[PDB]
Amino acid sequence: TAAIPDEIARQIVLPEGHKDNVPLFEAYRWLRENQPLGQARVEGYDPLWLITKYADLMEVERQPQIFAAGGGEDKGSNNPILANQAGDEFTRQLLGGNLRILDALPYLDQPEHSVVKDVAFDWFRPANLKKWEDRIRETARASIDRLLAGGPDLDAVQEFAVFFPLRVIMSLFGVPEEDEPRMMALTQDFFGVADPDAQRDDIEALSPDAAAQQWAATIADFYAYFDVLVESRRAEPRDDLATLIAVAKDENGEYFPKTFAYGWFVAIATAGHDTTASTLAGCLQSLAAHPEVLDRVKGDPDLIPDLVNESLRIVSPVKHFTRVALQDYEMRGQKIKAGDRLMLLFQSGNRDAEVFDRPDDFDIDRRPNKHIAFGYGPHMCIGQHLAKLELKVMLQELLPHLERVEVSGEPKLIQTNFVGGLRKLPVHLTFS
Ligand code: HEM
Ligand SMILES: Cc1ccc(Cl)cc1
Repeated sequence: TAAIPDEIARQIVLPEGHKDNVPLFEAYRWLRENQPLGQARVEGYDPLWLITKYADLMEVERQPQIFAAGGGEDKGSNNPILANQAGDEFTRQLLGGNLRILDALPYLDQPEHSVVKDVAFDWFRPANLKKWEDRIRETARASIDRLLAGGPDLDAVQEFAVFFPLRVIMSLFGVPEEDEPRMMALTQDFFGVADPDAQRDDIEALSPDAAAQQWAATIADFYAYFDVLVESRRAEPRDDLATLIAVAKDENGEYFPKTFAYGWFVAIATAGHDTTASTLAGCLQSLAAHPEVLDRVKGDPDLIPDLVNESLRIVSPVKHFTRVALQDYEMRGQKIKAGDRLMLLFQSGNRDAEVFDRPDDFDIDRRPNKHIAFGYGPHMCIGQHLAKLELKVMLQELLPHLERVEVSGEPKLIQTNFVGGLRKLPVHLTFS
């Protein structure tokens, strides 16, 4: 019944707790082993049930009529992306009483979620992505040509991994190549709201609501950019993903409001590349630690999808979304009360020893690989098949050219409790 101990709670709730993976994963492990379903009561945050167990993540996510993302019929009464209390107060001041700062899928509950998701559901199915595989492969091969030309010593993140997924999504999306640097900068602002090295110059960095102010400022910049793109594609439809979203109409023949397009565009322009970049960089870091795995996958390229799956499980770059209980609910001997918030810890589910043998080991021979890096339930990642295709294609093209990865300097993570992973991985590569 007791609250989670304060230092374990702070490790997971506070963005600074995520600066180093070792203490963070040890806190997730302490909970799974000693307090798998407890309430974190961190000063400055709402109380949060920390959902650390794989089975519990599925139990919550498969019951959206009980555990809402956006607050159910009181739309925007829950923030699906954990802000501190001061930050939610800033957003309620800006929006006028609620937290629905994007019309993107994470903010929506059924049935609205279902209607909006159906705009793009088919586009993102694996069979409908096959038509992009050759373009993706040409993009990978161009990126690998630049890697070979630049020599063996680089930051495998900022000087390699970041560019391929960004170019892929901007090409599919229809954003011109010259706009990639702006999209990259706004993505760093968006996922860096609590990172000391990613602060915007136009917000008060030290204010209690700084992250929320940065989130809002970044969204306003994306809206200004995507307003021009929506109007452009409505006036002159093209055969690109921007057009599918920009021209989408509801069951009465009316365009969805423009902010629904903007919400798709924010999600695709941020999570659509950053997560894949993180997983690719994390894969390279794991091949440096486990050179026998690199040798084995160069020996059998059909192991590449297994390597992608184990990279996704280990890196798990999307750390959480929040839910709110719409009714009291008993789980694992605990009484969740109506109105209580939950934090879904996908990275912790991915280390649950009840599901994975030697869960901290990098083991590509987990078949099936039961990871939950894409979440579960109706909100399960829409982009998962595009991410798996891009990582497969890049590894098919890159690994033949790599004999060895060495980490030659200190890795750096984004300091975030939300969408994290490496921002720097200094390497020495041995090529062929
Ligand atoms: C390695 C790559 C990725 C990982 C690990 C990842 C992970 C996730 C996770 C854990 C969620 C939350 C699921 C839940 O609430 O149960 C999610 C949601 C989402 N992701 Fe992905 N993602 C990746 C790639 C992508 C890509 C490539 C796109 C788009 C092109 C994308 C778009 C989205 C969107 C729109 C949502 C919200 C879905 C909803 O709330 O219904 N993601 N992702
Ligand atoms: C993973 C993720 C999906 C959608 C948004 Cl808006 C942000 C992050």
